[PDB]
Parts: sequence; structure tokens; C-alpha cells
Amino acid sequence: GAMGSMERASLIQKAKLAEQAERYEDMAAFMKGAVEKGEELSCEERNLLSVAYKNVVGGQRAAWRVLSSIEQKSNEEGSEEKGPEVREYREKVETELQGVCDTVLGLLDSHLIKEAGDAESRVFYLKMKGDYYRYLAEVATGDDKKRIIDSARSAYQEAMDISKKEMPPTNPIRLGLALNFSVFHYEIANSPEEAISLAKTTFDEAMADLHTLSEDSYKDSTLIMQLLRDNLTLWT
Amino acid sequence: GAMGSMERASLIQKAKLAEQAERYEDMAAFMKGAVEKGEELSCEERNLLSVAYKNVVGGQRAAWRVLSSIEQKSNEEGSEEKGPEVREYREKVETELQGVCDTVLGLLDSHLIKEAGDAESRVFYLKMKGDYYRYLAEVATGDDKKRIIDSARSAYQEAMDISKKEMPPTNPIRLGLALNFSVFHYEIANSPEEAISLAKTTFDEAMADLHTLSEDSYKDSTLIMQLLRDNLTLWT
Amino acid sequence: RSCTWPLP
Amino acid sequence: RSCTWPLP
Ligand SMILES: *SCCNC(=O)[C@H]1CCCN(C(=O)c2cc(Cl)cc(Cl)c2N)C1
Ligand SMILES: *SCCNC(=O)[C@H]1CCCN(C(=O)c2cc(Cl)cc(Cl)c2N)C1
Ligand SMILES: [Mg+2]
Ligand SMILES: [Mg+2]
Ligand SMILES: [Mg+2]
Ligand SMILES: [Mg+2]
Repeated sequence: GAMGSMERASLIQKAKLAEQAERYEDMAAFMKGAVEKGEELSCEERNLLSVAYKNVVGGQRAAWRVLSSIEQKSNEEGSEEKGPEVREYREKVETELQGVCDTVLGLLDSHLIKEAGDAESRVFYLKMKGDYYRYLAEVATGDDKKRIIDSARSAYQEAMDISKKEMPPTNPIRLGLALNFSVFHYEIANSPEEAISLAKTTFDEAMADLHTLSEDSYKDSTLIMQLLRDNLTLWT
Repeated sequence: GAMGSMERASLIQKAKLAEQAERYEDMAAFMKGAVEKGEELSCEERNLLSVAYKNVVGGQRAAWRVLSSIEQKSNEEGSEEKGPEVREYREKVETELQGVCDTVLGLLDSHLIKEAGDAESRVFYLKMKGDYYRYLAEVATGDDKKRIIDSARSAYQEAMDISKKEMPPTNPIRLGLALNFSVFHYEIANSPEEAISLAKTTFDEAMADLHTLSEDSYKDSTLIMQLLRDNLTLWT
Repeated sequence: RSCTWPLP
Repeated sequence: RSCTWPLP
């Protein structure tokens, strides 16, 4: 694409600069360019990819929720007719969000996942695949909603199966995967009991493994454990 | 442009939605479209125009400052050579910022200012012209820096002359103009004494006129007066 | 809302 | 920094 002429190392350097500058659209474009060089990504580079797109889609999702709320209020009884503008603009933001998700999913399918052999990398990418199908699910209303939901579930499940086999229960990627799959169950799959069970089991198995960790690894794992606890507190 | 097919009222409606959604790029595009319909802007519409572009350029300016700081550090003694990337990316953000400024200045010149006969509108637009030349000045380094600075000064001065003739000293547009012209003097024109004098005189003349105001007008004016005080505190 | 990981 | 008006 437009990054085709730039060195891989320069793209990664600029992604880091864009992060410092809070220029996440630019950061995502740089990381897309880096992925399209065709080499596997290192651990740090995978994190840059994830941070970039999470910030971009996070903005779009927040905007979509504002607009959907306004649209829902407009369609109540006693609400004055205000024409097609709210729906149009919600649709515009929605389409842009879907585009970002399709871009990320495209990078994963061509060809990050198939080249990812180590557990850390493969679980990371499958979690991403789950997450971006989940964002598509949040705005889906048509013939394909069920299939989108199943695509998320399938990716998360493959990631879970590998993580349980190949990573310790305190591994931050394993933890973040479980956290997000638990949210999928609660928010998307209408399975709050599954969400709660998953969060609880994940928290308890991690707790039991903390004794094996260095101070720095303990900090990484307990940060994510607190998010599991926060959700359990919200849900029970 | 791409907004040519959309109703003026729909563009204004969508600008308001974009504001609620914190989608300032979209908000600016909608307001540009509205201006390009060729009708004068109402007071509320002028505020939407200003809020939209202020947020867009504000993001760019913040990013530019981060990058310029990093670039300045890279060019110190004992700093390792890191190649052209920092300068390139600073230049990219700079060019995008300049583009936004040129777009706003273009709207003002074609044809908001010439159609603006009432003091409130004419001062509002001339203040904007000053402000966007000031943002161009912040990043200017070449043959034209002096002329950019003078363009800002000239716009602010015309605005000041009209405001003093036609508006009370508590008028929020008059106050915000004076605040920004004082910052121009301090930050751009290397005239801190002029900045301080202007802020002090503006504050004192406003103070003396507060007795004429309603509770709501008092709130509007005193908010901006506090900004003048904040600058004076910083500067003295 | 429910917390998910990376955090934007 | 120095305060300017609208505020982003
Ligand atoms: S990449 C080399 C250094 N850091 C790491 O390997 C991990 C340890 C720090 C904690 N990590 C995460 O919490 C994490 C989890 C998930 Cl699911 C996504 C992301 Cl982007 C991160 N950063 C990374
Ligand atoms: S537009 C009709 C209602 N509001 C107003 O007329 C003014 C009163 C409220 C205070 N205002 C400002 O402080 C102001 C000053 C400047 Cl220089 C720029 C902007 Cl965008 C505003 N909003 C508007
Ligand atoms: Mg749609
Ligand atoms: Mg189970
Ligand atoms: Mg330049
Ligand atoms: Mg004077």
C-alpha cells in the first residue's frame, strides 16, 4: 500500500513515535505496513499492532455507542421525528468501524496466523481474531450476526485450547484472552454464567501459580487478574 | 466537495452529533460543507465551526510538539544518530497541520469575512484568522515566517479595533480575542510586556463592566477573565 | 462497562 | 502552557 516504499524498521520506529504523539490512526497505518512486509512480528511488534488498532477501534466503538443511544431515544414514543440524519451518521461510523475490523482480520488471515507456530504468537493472533469478530458482533443486526458471533467464539476457543496446553495459568496473554472471552460470553453470547465461571476459574488458577513468578512477572499477571476481579464484582 | 449533496440543515445536525460523539474530524468536515453552501453562519453555527477545527488542530499541535521535542533531543551532542525518521514524521504531521490551517483560512477568505457585517461575526472571523495564522507561525522556520507572523498580527489588530469600537469590554468574543492576541504577543512576537499589558488592561476594563450584566452573562465573561488572570499569574 | 484487556 | 480561548 502507501507504506510499500518505507523500510520495515522505519515503519516500526514511526509506529513508536505515533504512539508517543497519540496519533493512533498513523500508528495503525505504520503497523499495517510493517505486517505487509511479510515477516513474522516479534513480541514487541505484536504489542504495537494491538495497541494501534485497539485505540482506533476504541474511538469508533465509543462514538458508535453515543450515536446508537441517540438513535434509540429518537425511536421511542413521544420523540419528535428528526429525519434520517441520526441513522445515516450512525451508519457512517458503523461502516468505518467494520472497515477497521475487516482490515485487522485481513492481516491476521493474510498471513499472520498461518505463520505463527509458537504458542505465544498463535494465541496472541487468535485472541485478536476473536476480539475483532466481537467488535463486528457488537454492531451486527442482520442475516450474519449468528455467524459473526460463532467466528468470534471459534477463534477464542482455539486460542483457549492452545493456551491451556502450552502456557502457565499466569501468562498475561492467556489471562487477557480469558478476560476477553469472558466478556464475549457476558455481552455477546448471552451466557453470563459461562462468563462468571470462566473469570473465576481463570482468577483462581492464576492465584495458585503466582508463587512461581518474579516480581516483574507478578506485576504483569496481577494487573490482569484485577480486571477479572473487577468484572466478577460487576457481575455478581 | 463530498458534502455538496447534503442539506445545509443536515450538515449542521450531523456536526452536533459528531461533537457529542467526539468525532471532531467529521464535525469539521460537516461544518466546512455547511460553510460552502454560501449562506452566512448564525452565532451557534460559528461556534460549531470554531469548536470543530480547534479540536482537530489541537490534536495536531499537541502531536507536533511531542515530535519536535524528540527531534530537538536527537540533535543534541551525545545523542545517537537515528536516521531521518523523526524529522520525516514531524514533517508529515506539520504538513497535515498546515493543511488544516490553510483550509480554515480558505473558508474565511472565501467568503466568510467579506460577508460578515455585524461586529460579532466580523470580530469572530478575524480572531479565527489570527488564530490559524498563529498556528502556522508556531511551526514556521523559513523565508515566510515573518510574513506569517504579520498576517496573524494584522488580523488580530483589525479584530481588536472593531471590538473596541463596537462591543462592551465584557463581550466574550472581545475577551477571547484579547486573550489570544496576548498569547500571540508572548509566544510568537517575543513581546511579553505587550502580552502582559494587554491581558491586564483587558481584565481591568472587563471587571469595571461586570455590574451591567445578568447572572448568565457574568458567568460567560468571568470564565474568560479567569484565563487572562491565569496567564498573568504564569507570566509575572 | 465490563473491562477487556489491552485498554485503549 | 499559556491559556487560549475556545479550549479543545
Ligand atoms: S513483548 C516483550 C515484553 N512484554 C511481554 O512479553 C508481555 C508481558 C507484559 C504483559 N503483556 C500484556 O499484558 C498483554 C496482553 C495482551 Cl492479551 C495483549 C497485549 Cl498488547 C499485552 N501487552 C505483554
Ligand atoms: S451563539 C449564542 C449563545 N452564546 C454566545 O453568543 C456566546 C456567549 C457564550 C460565550 N461564548 C464564548 O465564550 C466564545 C468566545 C469565542 Cl472568542 C469563541 C467561541 Cl467558539 C465561544 N463559544 C459565545
Ligand atoms: Mg450497517
Ligand atoms: Mg470450562
Ligand atoms: Mg515543513
Ligand atoms: Mg494598547
